[PDB]
Amino acid sequence: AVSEKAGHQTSAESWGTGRALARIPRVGGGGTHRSGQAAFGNMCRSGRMFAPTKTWRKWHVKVNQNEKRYAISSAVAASGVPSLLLARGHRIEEIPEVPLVVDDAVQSFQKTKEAVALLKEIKAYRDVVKVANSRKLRAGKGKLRNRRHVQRRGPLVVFNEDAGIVKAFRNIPGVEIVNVRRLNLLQLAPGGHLGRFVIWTKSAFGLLDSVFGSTTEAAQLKKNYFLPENIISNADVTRLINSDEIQSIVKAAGPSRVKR
Amino acid sequence: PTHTSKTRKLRGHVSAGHGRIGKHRKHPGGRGKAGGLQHLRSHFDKYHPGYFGKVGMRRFHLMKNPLWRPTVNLDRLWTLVPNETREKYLGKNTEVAPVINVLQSGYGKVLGKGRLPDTPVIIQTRYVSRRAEEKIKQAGGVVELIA
Amino acid sequence: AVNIIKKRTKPFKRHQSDRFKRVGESWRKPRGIDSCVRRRFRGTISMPKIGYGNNKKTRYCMPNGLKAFLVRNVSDVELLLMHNKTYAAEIAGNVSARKRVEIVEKARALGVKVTNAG
Amino acid sequence: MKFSRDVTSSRRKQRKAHFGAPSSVRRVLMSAPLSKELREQYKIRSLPVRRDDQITVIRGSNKGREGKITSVYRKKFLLLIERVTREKANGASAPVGIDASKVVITKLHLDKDRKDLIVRKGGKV
Amino acid sequence: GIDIERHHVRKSQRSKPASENVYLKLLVKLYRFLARRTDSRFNKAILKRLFQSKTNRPPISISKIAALTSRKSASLEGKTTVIVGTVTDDERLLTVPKLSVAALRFTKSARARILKAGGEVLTLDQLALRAPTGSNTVLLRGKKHAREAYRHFGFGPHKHKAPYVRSEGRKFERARGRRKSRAFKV
Amino acid sequence: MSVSNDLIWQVIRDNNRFLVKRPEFGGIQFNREPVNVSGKNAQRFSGLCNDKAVGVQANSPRGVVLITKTNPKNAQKPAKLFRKDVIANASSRKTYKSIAGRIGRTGYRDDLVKVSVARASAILSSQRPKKTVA
Amino acid sequence: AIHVKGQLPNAHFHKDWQRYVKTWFNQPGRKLRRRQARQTKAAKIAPRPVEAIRPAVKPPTIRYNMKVRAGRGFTLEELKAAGVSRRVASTIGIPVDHRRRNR
RNA sequence: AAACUUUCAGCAACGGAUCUCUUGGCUCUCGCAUCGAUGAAGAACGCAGCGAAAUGCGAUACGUAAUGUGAAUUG
RNA sequence: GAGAAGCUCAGACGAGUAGGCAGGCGUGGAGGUUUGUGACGAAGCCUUGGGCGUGAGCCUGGGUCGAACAGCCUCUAGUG
RNA sequence: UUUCAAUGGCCCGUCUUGAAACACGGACCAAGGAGUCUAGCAUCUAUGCGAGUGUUUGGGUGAUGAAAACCCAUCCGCGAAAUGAAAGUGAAUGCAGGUGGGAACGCCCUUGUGGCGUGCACCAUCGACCGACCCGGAAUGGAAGGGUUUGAGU
RNA sequence: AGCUAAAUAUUGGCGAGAGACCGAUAGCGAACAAGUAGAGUGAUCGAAAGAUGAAAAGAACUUUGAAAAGAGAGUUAAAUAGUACGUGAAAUUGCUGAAAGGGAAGCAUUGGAAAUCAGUCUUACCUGGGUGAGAUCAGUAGUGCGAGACUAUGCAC
Repeated sequence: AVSEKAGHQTSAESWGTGRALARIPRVGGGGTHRSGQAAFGNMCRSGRMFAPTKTWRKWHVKVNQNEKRYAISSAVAASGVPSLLLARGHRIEEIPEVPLVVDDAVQSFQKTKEAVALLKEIKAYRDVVKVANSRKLRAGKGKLRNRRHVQRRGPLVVFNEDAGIVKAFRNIPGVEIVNVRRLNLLQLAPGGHLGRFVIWTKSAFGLLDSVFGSTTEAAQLKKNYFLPENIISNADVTRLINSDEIQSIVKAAGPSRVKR
Repeated sequence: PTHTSKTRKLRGHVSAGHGRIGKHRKHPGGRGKAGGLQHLRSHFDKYHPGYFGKVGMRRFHLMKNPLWRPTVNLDRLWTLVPNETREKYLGKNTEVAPVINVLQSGYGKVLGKGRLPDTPVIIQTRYVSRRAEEKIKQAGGVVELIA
Repeated sequence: AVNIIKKRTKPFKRHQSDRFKRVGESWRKPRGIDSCVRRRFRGTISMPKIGYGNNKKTRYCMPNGLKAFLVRNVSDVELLLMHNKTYAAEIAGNVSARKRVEIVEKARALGVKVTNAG
Repeated sequence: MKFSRDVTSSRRKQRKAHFGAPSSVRRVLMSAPLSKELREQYKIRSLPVRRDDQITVIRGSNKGREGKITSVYRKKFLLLIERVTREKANGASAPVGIDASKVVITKLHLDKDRKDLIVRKGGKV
Repeated sequence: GIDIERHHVRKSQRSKPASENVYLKLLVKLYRFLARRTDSRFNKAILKRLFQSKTNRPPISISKIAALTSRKSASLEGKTTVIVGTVTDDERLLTVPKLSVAALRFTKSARARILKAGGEVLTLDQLALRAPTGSNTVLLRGKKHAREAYRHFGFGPHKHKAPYVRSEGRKFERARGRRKSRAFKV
Repeated sequence: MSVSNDLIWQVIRDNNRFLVKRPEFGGIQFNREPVNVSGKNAQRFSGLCNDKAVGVQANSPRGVVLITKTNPKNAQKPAKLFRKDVIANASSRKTYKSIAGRIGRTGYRDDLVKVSVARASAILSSQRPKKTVA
Repeated sequence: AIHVKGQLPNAHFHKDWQRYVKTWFNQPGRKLRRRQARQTKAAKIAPRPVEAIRPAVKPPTIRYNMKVRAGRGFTLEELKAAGVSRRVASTIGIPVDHRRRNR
């Protein structure tokens, strides 16, 4: 917000009509450039801006807890679709399996070299290379406000126990490490786009069932929470349309194009 | 947000949607809701009848705690017991009848609306309507008053 | 791409932009209460209208029947491999001399016409 | 990534501290790496510069120029080196300043204070 | 010049749902095909109701479904009930009958009670597969004017509608203009 | 387990890495994904959606490489989902026959045969030597 | 003037309300400060419990007389029945409430 | 036919817009509680080799004692 | 196949102040993405050259210039 | 692109029934320049849940680094009952009623702008139930019987 | 009659960490020797003003001129960076070039004259014809049980 006194710290009153001057208030006195100049107007130099910004503007937005859990669950489900990861730009062409689950010994890693070696062995290091190559200086005035550099997002490591995995993986550019119990939507769908490359540990993957529960069972770590139900049982509309149950009752197919 | 506001589309139009004749001057009919009896009477009498005047007694220092008495109907009495209690007693034939404490459920009076099953049930409440008590007796249950 | 006809080649200059230097050439609709351009009096300038729209088939097409697709690197030229007969390559003005030569050689290999070549 | 609460990553604050540091701080700021032989001998990577220190320029147009540090202009963050000058219009030799990070020390001006600093850093004798 | 009055020119019906739900669009695509390739008005009705807004698709309860299909002169014994909207639960119905219900979505309590009672819950694509033309199907709707706004709509002199009141009780629009003892009664 | 291809197309029709869309010429769109052969953004041509998809790429120093999606049982195995066949330095007719046989005659994608042959011809014509005029 | 649908306006903003606008931007900071304060107290008074034992009382009025909540301190009669002196109850962390009586 | 007037373009002027920066401002959060008759805040006059404004200082005057760093200040 | 937000066929119609609605052009900043552009020259500026769009505007050739800047999907406003 | 010739072309904005006006502002150019934010209300739309709904008054993982994200309990707000000034009372005769139109569906007649059967939504209408009022009314209570009525009710 | 911590406030002062804030007519009045210059008897009022260059390497020396300066030179990646210094718009102005002009000019439609710009057309698949040379092709044979596709080994010369 701008200063409360900004544009008001001057003494100026309108000179009225008959002076062949606009009725905007003007600074009194003499002997300086500021004397006789207009003030207090949003159109005046060194005046007060129109509708000065206030601190009590609504900065925070409330979301229903059920909607937040719906979005997080959708993001987790989207992370398990290989085509969505490629759509979001993750270099996961040569990774072995989606979802990617690694042994619990990764949670005990102590060195960035070990973390890099694991990524290269599971073919997840191409995302790291992409982030490193994409690092560039920010376009615009954000570089003047502690936002000089911009880069892409790499893999999201999800762990259950922290025995050194966080410190081993944190220095790798693009890699974000989070506990399974506090999954963040900002990391699961960065920029609002689904399909984040996620690498799970065995314990975190095993605890996913208790974290989210199911449609019929309640989550152990979320009281009275059930997974959302979809409005369509099978989203393969093309298969449903071309199935025998429908094609046997439809009328004549008609002409897809008619001559003039 | 700002980018989808009507102001962005009104840019370039001199009057900004407020007309060339009447314009957008300051308050031309007064401030707030003043004038409801003289020049806003046509709006007040047709959209907010009963606005002006006095009706009823005054009660100095009203406290709503002694007046607290939420009401529940008969067709929701069996919804106040747990599911296991319903499976044990509803529709069955037992030597004892389930007790439903409406006060513990958060109600002050039991009202008679809807129907009740023929299984007997004990209803504990501070107040009960005559029709509610009659239907409970018809269903075989009893009403014992509590404090 | 064939028999391209332009309904109008004039750029629809703004009213009184010739009279005053502060008035830009970009078209603005006159909204004056006594404006003669808005009322379309005989002898005044014409206003842009939906009736001036060109044929959909020949719209956005250069006189050679192609459409100038902007290319900033080699990969943008590879995007035009299949669409050789409809899209031409327009090298971006901020592309350096080295990358411009690479773009030209790739477009020549792919058979893609280049508008700003040379 | 920085994690301490007493560390600032603000570009404005970092630039203000660097360009406003006093002479004592600027002495530490103007530091030069030691040569391969000096590093392997004293077990120290870098050391603040000092007058009469033998250095050779690594970067810039004056590459391969060896000489002793004639003066340490801490106000301008420059090192003035012997025989590293440019001719003027009138023929005078105007010295050319080199950043302390652009040179490598080949021989230290070893005094009692310098030896104490080396042992403090963890250097052998 | 042609002297033609333009009154019914632009149709006031939705040709596409306002929602951006991808699964809803998939359902719309399926029933666009069904309406085009079948001569059944049921498919057209479902497609039209798929475009409707939340207020135009009021919820229905399993008690309401049970009441409508258990009428004496109904013969809707085993027919499937279809509603383009949400099916809510009614706890006032202690015992749930066996019902076959197809709907856009089901409340967790309503779906559990239907399954426990022995019924089945189907989505619209499942309903399309089972009954491609809507044969032996009871198509239902929720009460459109059951929302709060219709208590106030049409307010005026001698209309007996609910006014927009900040609070409820005396001193709140219960004076001159509402009773004979104070000037007049509406 | 199978996530719907229609669902995937709905998610990625307007927002994915391989789409190059521009407002020029009324909003043109191009598809650059390796396993698409048409080069246009469509559900029938998007290999990220279709279980059975084909694609033609240039091969160093000559020839083409045909990329085909394997059995849908490898959907969750991206390392086993894509099969690449590097066609050797054969004549144009041999390349067309090999592509047509491996794409259409096997029942894989009988509609993409013409597109695959045309793309292979364009790649070969691009790879031909340049008769520079001085 | 008033010409639109809805209830009549009742905004109480005829004073200089913008001078006394209270923002909650320090809410997470206040939460952290209170958490650190109680952690400091717990470490200082260890191994004594962080909170003293409180009696169970019935809230007044018919709206809340069916519930049980925590009271301020035990009455003198309760301490006498339990064999605890009022001068020693405070030492061993038992609050004393002289105003409350056991009816 | 020149001169003169008007338009455009290329150079050369007047002027300081645009673009990029910023030891600055504004806003938020966190932490702390310490002026004075043992003379406060403020004012005036002076102090450096070359010092008028700023910082610092008070005839012990860009300052003394003590402590730490360790070869400069710099025109 | 033809961004089913798609393809195809056919008919009628087209003035507009105050005012209403929809779809788009342009600006600063934020998230995502583009082995995105760039000291072998980014932004900006000039132009007696070229191209596209009915239009808001956009792309490009040439000259100057010297350090950052842009396309697409969203977010946002001290946005024309 | 410049210029020539033919024809047409009044100076923009504003108030106004009416401006080219002998009505007002405007010598020129660059930069700045005016429906914003907040507490509410009303309609519409989207999302989640749904007779329930709202995690952010507060507490914890939390120290590491955590103004974020995540988790957690009791109150409470709105809604689930209205009516009367109030003391108070407080919503099923029935398939939660009948009638007419009425979506969809099923069965026939034969091609109809066809009949039969139920009948969602909505409207109109005849009733039934709750509160208030006016009655009779067989110390305290108003149970049954009513009504030309009245309520923002079932 | 009286005392008493904590949870509470904090547009002042001090220290610290930040920002979807402003980028020099903006942001505090003040990014710079700013409550300064300056005005008023006084209470008070109160500005304008950032950027050479990496480094002054800030133009030695000769010549003309009284001098200021100019011209040769010299430094630099750049003097289209010379301190009147990052780039350098418009209003306005000088020179040159083009055009027009009988008491306005400017604009629109159409064409003439002059000036300027666009085509690589006939490229590309394919084939007719000549010669050279070539590890060689149809049908096949062996190496997943029927049909079909492809790769590889050989025959077919």
